[PDB]
Amino acid sequence: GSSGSSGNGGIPHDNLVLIRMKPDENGRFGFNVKGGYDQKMPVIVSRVAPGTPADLCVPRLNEGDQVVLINGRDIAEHTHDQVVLFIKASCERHSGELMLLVRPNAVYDVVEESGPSSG
Repeated sequence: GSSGSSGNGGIPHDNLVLIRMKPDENGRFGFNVKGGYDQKMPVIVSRVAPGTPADLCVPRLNEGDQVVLINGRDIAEHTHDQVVLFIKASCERHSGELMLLVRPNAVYDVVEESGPSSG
């Protein structure tokens, strides 16, 4: 091991989930989003396909993960078109990775359904 000897940082008080992943050869991901300042609505994942750097990475980006920020940027005042482009931009610069701060969805999930016997 060499070419290192560097380490400094500090996670935010908040306890949100951070997504760590890298762009593909061409620079494309496997996770789609929807919403934005345009629709005065938050940007939440819509669909996630397999064999992608967004489904294999950890923590895996599952449906529902609402993106609060990107690489430490307020992508709230940016319309879909803008946001979509923002993420791509990262590609341009090598030094750096694709980080997405998503908030978890804590909620009890209980289901039950039984049926009698015709007889």
